[PDB]
This record gives sequence, structure tokens and C-alpha cells, in this order.
Amino acid sequence: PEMVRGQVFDVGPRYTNLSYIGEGAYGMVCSAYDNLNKVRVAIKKISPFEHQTYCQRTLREIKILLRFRHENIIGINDIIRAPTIEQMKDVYIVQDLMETDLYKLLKTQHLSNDHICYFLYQILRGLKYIHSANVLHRDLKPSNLLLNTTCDLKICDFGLARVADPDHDHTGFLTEYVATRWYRAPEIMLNSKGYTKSIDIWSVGCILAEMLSNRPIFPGKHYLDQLNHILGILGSPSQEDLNCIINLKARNYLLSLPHKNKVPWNRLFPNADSKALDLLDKMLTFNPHKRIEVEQALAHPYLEQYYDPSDEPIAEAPFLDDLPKEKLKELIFEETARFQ
Ligand SMILES: N=[N+]=NC[C@H]1O[C@@H](n2c(SCCC(=O)NCCN)nc3c(N)ncnc32)[C@H](O)[C@@H]1O
Repeated sequence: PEMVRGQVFDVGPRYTNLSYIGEGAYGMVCSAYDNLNKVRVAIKKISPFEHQTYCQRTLREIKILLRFRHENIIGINDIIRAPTIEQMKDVYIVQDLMETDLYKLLKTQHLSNDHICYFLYQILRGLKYIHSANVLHRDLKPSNLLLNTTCDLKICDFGLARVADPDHDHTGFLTEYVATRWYRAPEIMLNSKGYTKSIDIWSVGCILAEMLSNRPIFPGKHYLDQLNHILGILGSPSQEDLNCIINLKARNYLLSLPHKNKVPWNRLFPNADSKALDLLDKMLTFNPHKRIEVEQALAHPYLEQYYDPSDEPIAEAPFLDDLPKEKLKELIFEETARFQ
């Protein structure tokens, strides 16, 4: 079994001529030649079996990605693993090879307004499908948006995704949260568990702002600092928006702050298309109930060159968290059986 950059990458004999790409937490990504389809693919090695949390995210990702089928969501082409649970120590997920991701692209490339518009359209088109399945991605950010050489965009990494649960979204002030800090909606720090679709629209708004300037709009350095970056741009919430926050600790925190004025988007982004900034404002709205929804965003004048709801498909049907890692390995084994 051939090796890569230290350890075993046991994918053969269908996949050959491996090249290292990157790493994450418990596994590395390589590119490889698919000897059957005769194209290079991406292969991600996943070693999650010692931890409930890793098994949980792996199962979530596999289950969701196998059920979804959409041009703007990464597919699972194949899954390689041992024939028996006993022998299964790793799982390899084979996906389309994508040249880059939006994080890498934004580090070095200025985006034309035409690219920004196209990228945003594709993000929202994929998100419409995810939300139509009653799923929340919950970790949208540039590094989870893959791009190929012709700039087709695919959303990836569903390891933090959940089924939407708006009736149980409420929580207290300063409740711990897992998803990436800079893309967190203000309500996460105030009174929300991130169980409603508006959590993802906020993240997309952050991504749009970052495409406009190649810099994160709200780069907080720690949990509450994230909220002060948001408020430093949006300004103080209105009385109406405060009244929607019944939790007294969260409301009184906001009332304790000195008044802050809104920074006009066109001062922050003086070269941006005015229609893009109108949509940005609607995505980055403080009150999550007033925030634009995915289907409204697709219909926004900024996206008129691409909008076509008949070509923006939805899921054919909509889609726990306290299971021992043992049942989870069995579940991963079962979920991946179709590829044997
Ligand atoms: N892990 N790792 N190492 C990252 C490297 O692996 C590349 N990478 C991926 S992982 C993308 C999701 C991810 O890790 N997001 C970080 C926050 N969750 N999928 C690829 C694919 N399908 N084709 C080509 N490269 C692919 C990624 O772009 C980078 O180069």
C-alpha cells in the first residue's frame, strides 16, 4: 500500500499517482489518478473512530452528501474502506478535484465584479437546495467553498450541519458555539443556538463583504469581540430590534454600550456595485427575523443576470448527537457499504 508524506494512503488499485494537497484535524487530502474514469480526483483520508465527536461529524457529512445531488454542492464519488468493521481504521472520501477554494483565491486574487456576482449566485443557488432540505450548513466560510479551473463553485464540509429547529433556537447570553468565529451571526452571542436558516445567510453576507475587499469584514479575536466588530459597523440596534431580545442579560449587555453609528457600506466598499451593497445590507441585517432569506436573495436585482428559479432546484424531500463512538463506527460502515 503506497504512502504519502509520512503515513499510509491506501486507496488502490483504482486510484494511483498520489500527490499531497493538505491536512485538517485527523486526516490528509491528496490528489490521485482515477484509473477507471481517467481523471485526477481529490481523496480525503478520515481517521475518526477513537472519538464520538469525530465520528459524529464524519457520519453527518457522509449522510448529507450522499443524499444531496446539486451542481453547487460537492458530491461523494466513491468511498474506500476495508471490507469489515474490524479492519476498518480509516475511510477515504473521493470527490471531484477542485483547483482551489475561495479562501486561497482571496489571499492573492482581486475579484472582478462579474466574478463576485457569479460566485455569490452559485453560493446562494447551492444554499437554496440545502435549506430546501431543511438543513443548515452552519459553517459557511471561504475555505468551505471549492472552485475548479472554470470557476464552478461547490459548497463543502457539512460536518457541523444540522436539521433546522427554529422552535428550539433560544438560549442564554454568551452560550458557547462551535462554528467559525468571523462568520457567526450576532444572535449566536446573544440568544441563539444557530438552529435557523438565517444563521447561514449571515455567513454568506460575510463572504460577500470579503469578496468585495479581500479582507474579513468582522475579524473578531475571541467570542465577545466578534460582537463588537459587528456592532462597530452596523451601529447600535434599534429599539425594535432590542425588543425582540427578551433575554435580559443579552438585552442589558447591548443597552450598556455607548451609541455607535452605522458605517455606510459605500464608505467601507467605495468600488463596490451599488446593487451588491444593497444585497449585502439585507444579508447583514442585525435582526434575524428581518434578514433576507435565500430565495429572496436569489431574486435580488444584483443577481438578475443569473436568476432563474426553474434552474435553481430544491431537494426532493427534507431531512442524533448522543451515541457512543461504537454505534457510530457501525453507522459509518453501513453508510459506506454502497461503494463496495
Ligand atoms: N483538509 N484539508 N486540507 C485543505 C486542503 O485540501 C483541499 N481540498 C479539500 S478540503 C476543503 C474543506 C476544508 O478542509 N475546509 C477547511 C475548514 N473546514 N477538498 C478538495 C477537493 N475536493 N479538491 C481539491 N482540494 C481539496 C483544500 O482546498 C486545501 O487545498
